[PDB]
Amino acid sequence: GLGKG
Amino acid sequence: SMQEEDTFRELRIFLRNVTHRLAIDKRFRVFTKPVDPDEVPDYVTVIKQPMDLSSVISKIDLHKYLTVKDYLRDIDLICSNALEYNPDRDPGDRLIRHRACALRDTAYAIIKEELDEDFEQLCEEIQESR
Repeated sequence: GLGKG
Repeated sequence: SMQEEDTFRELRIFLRNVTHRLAIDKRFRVFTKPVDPDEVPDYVTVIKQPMDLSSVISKIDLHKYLTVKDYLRDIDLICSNALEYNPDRDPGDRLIRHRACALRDTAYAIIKEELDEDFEQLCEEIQESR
């Protein structure tokens, strides 16, 4: 997914 | 009645204890605070009802949970949010999903061993009378 950076 | 308020106070004590035990588990660190909206701005777009263990404590203290069922709806939400936001096969996503399912399973297992079914039943009956 977009991830948590 | 004051007896019913005593019941709900016992429920809050029980729920804080369960939540604390989840919160101190190293595996569940990622669920202890809200996803930071400044560092992960896409999160609030995707996940319509963010939930985390700190928010659960706040809700307990606000008397938002009158049953363990309603509490478990929020634990379920922590889990389902993680599965939705992190759905891919890469190891980072798989790890958070596994932790989320472990959080859910742990909460349910503690409740199975430690919640008296008649206590929960009483809570549900007071709630339904209001």
